[PDB]
Amino acid sequence: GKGIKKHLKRVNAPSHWMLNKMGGQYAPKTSSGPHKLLESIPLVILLRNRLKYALTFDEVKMILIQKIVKVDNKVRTDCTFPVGLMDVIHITKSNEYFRLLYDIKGRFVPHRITNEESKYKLCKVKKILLRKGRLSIAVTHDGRSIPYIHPDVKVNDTVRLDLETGKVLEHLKFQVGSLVMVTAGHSVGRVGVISSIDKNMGTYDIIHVKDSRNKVFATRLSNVFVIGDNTKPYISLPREKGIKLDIIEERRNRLKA
Amino acid sequence: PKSYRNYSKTARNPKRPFEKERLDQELKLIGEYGLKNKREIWRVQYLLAKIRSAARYLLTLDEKSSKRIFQGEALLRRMVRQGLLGENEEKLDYVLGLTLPKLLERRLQTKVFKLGLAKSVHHARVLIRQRHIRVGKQMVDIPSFLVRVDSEKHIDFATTSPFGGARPGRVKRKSLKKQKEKTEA
Amino acid sequence: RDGRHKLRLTGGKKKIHKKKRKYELGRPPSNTKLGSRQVHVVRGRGRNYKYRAIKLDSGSFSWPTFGISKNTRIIDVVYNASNNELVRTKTLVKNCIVVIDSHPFTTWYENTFGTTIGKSKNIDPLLLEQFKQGRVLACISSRPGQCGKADGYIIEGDELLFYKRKMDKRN
RNA sequence: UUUUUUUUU
RNA sequence: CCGCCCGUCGCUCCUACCGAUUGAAAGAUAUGAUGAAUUGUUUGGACAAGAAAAAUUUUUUCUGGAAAAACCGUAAAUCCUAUCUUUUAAAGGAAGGAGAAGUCGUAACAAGGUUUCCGUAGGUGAACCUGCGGAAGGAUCAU
RNA sequence: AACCUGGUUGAUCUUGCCAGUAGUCAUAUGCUUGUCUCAAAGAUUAAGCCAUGCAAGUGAAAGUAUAUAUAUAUAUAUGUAGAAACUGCGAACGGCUCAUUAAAACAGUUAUAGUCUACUUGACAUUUAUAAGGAUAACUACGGAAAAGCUGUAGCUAAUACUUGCAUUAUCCUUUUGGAUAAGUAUUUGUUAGAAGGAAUUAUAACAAAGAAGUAACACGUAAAGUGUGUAUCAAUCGAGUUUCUGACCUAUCAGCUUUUGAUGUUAGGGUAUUGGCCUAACAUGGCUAUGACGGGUAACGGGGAAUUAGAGUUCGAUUCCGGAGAGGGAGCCUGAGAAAUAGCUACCACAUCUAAGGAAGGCAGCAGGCGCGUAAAUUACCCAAUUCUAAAGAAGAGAGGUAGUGACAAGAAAUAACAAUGCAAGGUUUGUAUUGGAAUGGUGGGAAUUUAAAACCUUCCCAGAGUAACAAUUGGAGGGCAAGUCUGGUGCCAGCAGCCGCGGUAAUUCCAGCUCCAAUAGCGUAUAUUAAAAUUGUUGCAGUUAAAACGCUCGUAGUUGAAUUUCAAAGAAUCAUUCUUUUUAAAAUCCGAUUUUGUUACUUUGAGUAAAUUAGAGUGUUCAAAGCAAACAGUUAAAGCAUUGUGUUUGAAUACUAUAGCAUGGAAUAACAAAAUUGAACAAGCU
RNA sequence: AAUAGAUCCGUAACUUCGGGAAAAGGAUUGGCUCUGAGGACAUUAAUGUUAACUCAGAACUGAAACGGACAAGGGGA
Repeated sequence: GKGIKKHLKRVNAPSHWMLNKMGGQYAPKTSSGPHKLLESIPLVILLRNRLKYALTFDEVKMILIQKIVKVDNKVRTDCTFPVGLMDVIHITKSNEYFRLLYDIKGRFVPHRITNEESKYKLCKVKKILLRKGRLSIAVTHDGRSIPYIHPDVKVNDTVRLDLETGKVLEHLKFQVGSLVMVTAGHSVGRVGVISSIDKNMGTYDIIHVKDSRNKVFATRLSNVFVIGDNTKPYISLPREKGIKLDIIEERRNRLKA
Repeated sequence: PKSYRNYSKTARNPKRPFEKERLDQELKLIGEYGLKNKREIWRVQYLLAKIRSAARYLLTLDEKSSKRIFQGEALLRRMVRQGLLGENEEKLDYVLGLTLPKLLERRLQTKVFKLGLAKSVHHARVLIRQRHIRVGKQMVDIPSFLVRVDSEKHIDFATTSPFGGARPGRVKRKSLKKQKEKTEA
Repeated sequence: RDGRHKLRLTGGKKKIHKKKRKYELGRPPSNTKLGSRQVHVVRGRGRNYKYRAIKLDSGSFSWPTFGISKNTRIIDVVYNASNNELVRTKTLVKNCIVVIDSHPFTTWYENTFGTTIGKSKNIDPLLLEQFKQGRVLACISSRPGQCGKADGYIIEGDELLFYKRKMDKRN
């Protein structure tokens, strides 16, 4: 048969997973869920190789069995569950909240987040659909189908999502002052306010994004994540603060200690 | 199935192996450095030729080039860490002109000879093979170890060596003298 | 079954490898006829049941001028756009020409407007003549092989004129 | 005007 | 130059080519024939379940349904003919090449004793000879 | 390291090849081998055959439990479990091999607005009820044969196996509130309107007809209401099938192919999940081709990748991962979401097992192992401990995978010594050189620690354990290329040696031996292939009078290559004397003295999509290195940082590459194409 | 004895290039219901009078057999 492959080779694992080459030849294939395998990572490596909480699959699973790991305040027991680009995960008894953000190099790193900001999660919508009764339901990048969205919300506008009530709070547009985050582009990891767009005739629309250091970089429209307006990032950024510090002048920063 | 542990080679065959000038120069080098065979004096030129080719590639780039100063500062930092030349030799042209003995001198089997300890380079080599040397907090007995600039200041005799405070002398000889002395007494 | 074992556009023949896979399938055809309304079901790929009809007598038929549809029963097939052997062996396709009883549509017309929404369409003398005769000509549009039911529409106008011109310089 | 030939290193 | 050398004819060995054999073999395509298994449809038609009556039995009706058969359809496999590809047998034939020296002749290298050579044609045991028309790579850069 | 040397001759210079030279993650083999780390390993040929054993199963809150066992107050209610079996999921993953394969597969690049999609997540739904019905296993009792993973009747019971079936919501009006109006989700047909995209016959809405499958007759129990399992529709997830464009080795002693038997397209229809000659019926004669079609060959799976590389290039790529194929060769089919599956079945062909002679059962190109083939390729071992998969998801499995055994495939480190004095040599009391005689270390034996699923190995510490450290290193030569012998004996054109040139008839520097030396070294020769050498395949970058080579000459198609010509320059700030930066200078539409677009393509500059491994490279002392992707920091036991008593911190896995083709992009130069007068224009006025 | 008439297709070695050749070798021809297509005469693009035997496809049907008798090559190396 040629059915769905139920294995993932270690060498074929995505680069940001960072799997040792000698630690076997199989990678934990993420189960079907809210996000794609390439742009999401499993709790296994999240808590074994990134959090360093566990050292083995068996101990990862016996941590997982207890309802102490919560994503969006929802307990999860799928061992290879795709967390996604942007989400809120919580560990209860030790009372910590991790928001999955990017890194300037372009990896996945959990970021410490308080309860208040954890209650404030953002989802980029993908498309809106009209159903029976002339009602519009919009699907986010998290595979989340939220019905009854604001009429002012557009296809590329992002919407504030509340975790408990599962409701929309406020929409953010794609304006020249819209602070965005490149999701899967070659310039992944750099935050920017966008400088302009170019509406091309039926091809991948590109946008030129302006950095804090006046660096202009072009990336596709299909892989951006509006994270707030020009006032401030609505999401607590990681230590690197979303500024792609250059490779040549990274070594001078690294060498002083 | 196949091992994923990458492996490579270090020594390259000199080709036309029967040239007298090159053979005699290699004999000069091995005599002055107290080596054991030709594999090391075939590997070393590969070592100082890899970064020489890197310098060749770097030179043709123009000035104020992002890759050029990047790789230049990286290679120069490695140069100063390994201590091939002093502070006065800083330029890429300066680090291009390297010879065999200067790369050789940073080997332990001659560094310990320069510091003393042994009265011959071969004596130093057999000592370090007999693991009577200490690099400082770390145990080393490989003569081809490349001492950096900062590793030189704490080179001393091995702590577990008999001359480093361990067992004074031959167990059999000491037992024999003590037993003959007690038998006489 | 499809997509191989065929010479290229240049005329050269592609020699066969990659022996036939299941997802190609290519199930055998069906010839729905007039008779007892019994059909089978065929398990399509991905658990998609298909209503396969091999014998049909009654279905739905729509008056397009009035935008209505009534359930009725077919009498016979009289023409198909495909080969005439099909209409000779009494088979139904999605572009066949069949005869439909005029009684239900006439009763609906009398109930709604009378006489022998958007009403008052003045109909046409030819269809009035066919109604007084009692049988009318209409064309099935639904696919009986897939959906398993024979649904059609009443054909009127210049296309009806063309159909009668080709039916009966004529025998 | 006619004149052929000369093992093996 | 008592230099070199050429061929016929001699002996040994090796290689390839032709080869009658309706050559054969092996496969691979196309034709025709037979055609196992089998999708679907139709005809069935062991009963297994229902509905009626008499107070253990029977007629009739409705589905589902196992054997079996027919029809297109997929098509294994076998044979006829044709074509293509790959090896091998083959009596024998005709070559080439290599071997340390063999016989006869003097062909070329000198104006090689008849300048050499080309194309063509004929003759001859062989190298070779001859005719026609060319070239100097000639033995002539020259009344 | 952008490299040459011997050989035509009496001697010389060329062409020219031969030979030498070095590399190969490229194979085999000969000699030899004290250590450690690391580890390819039946591809070549036989995708040949397989004995044997294993390789897919699954129950920890939660489907069904009078086989049965156990515990709480007393035959009463709960339990903990539980063989067999029914039910659910997986078994379509993984592993092996490369036969087929030549615009096919593959690779990059597109679409699916032409489709399907298990588990999961997120939203969510329409036409007897204090809970409905049969239908069966295991089991009981009789057997059959030699048997299958074989099987009959009688009886029974369950389930989340199978099948029936029990409110209410929305809309319009006087206008919180009362009346009236109506009730189909997907899917199909006919008639209309019509947040997004790039274009809808889109979403969706209205009417007229049909219309499945459900909206829980099921199981456990968390806040000091919950969960499991199951279900209609939509979206993503894990994918898959089709699909645009660009790319392939040799061959013309393959020039015309395809088209009744679909070839090229139209119409209509069947079939598929969907488009489609996929197929059928009719219609038309079309489609490809020297830009190499159609054929033929490949000892051709393709790809990133490997070797050699100054740059060009040449050769290889079965094989660590991706994509395709196969499970002896075809063909067919059920099940299942997913197979034309093959440790699933069916039939033939070729093999082959038991046999009471009736009949059954099979595919090691899975892991070990045997036979056959062959120059050539390991153990019929242990473990799920590491990674990962399956399940009813902790405790069970996995010849996946790991570990170990064999293993001079390769690769990395590294033993076979060092030290003081005489004797000698060299030299002005300095270096080497046969004696003594002691320190020091491994190899080795054992014991222990650590280590490991267990064991083994390494490392760590302690005992015996080196003077000919008897605890001993060989391979091939010593005429030239190419270092080491006219050194010594034996043989004497025989033996032999010799990659090439050559040596061998007594003085053999080339044979056979000894000493010595030479090259490498636990490695060194031999054979074949391949790369550079080779500027002897030449685009860079060959040669053609005489060495090989200008067609006998001319015409001429394809191909290649093609005169010039259309917009100049001036002015200003900054490094050292220069260089560098900025503005405009005609016409046409745009803005009330000023607001700004004016070919296509090649080409060229930038970007986004550029899988990993591999490549160069960062940083990082595995005793260095082959490595690998760590680790570092004060801490005989506390200080800082922060938290309103404790809480460790910093970090790395970046970078360029991912065709040449595609997308967007600035573009003045160079190339082409078009508009450019047997006339074609533009402006103004009137006419339609 | 074996087909042998006719239509459609196909036809090798060899060759004197003319042939071999009816090479070899195939299918069909039964029946009736059918259908269609292909000349001369007249009217201000068309409608009326009047004479053929050559093809083709859908049927079913008959005892799956048919140039039905007569009439007629056996081929190949």
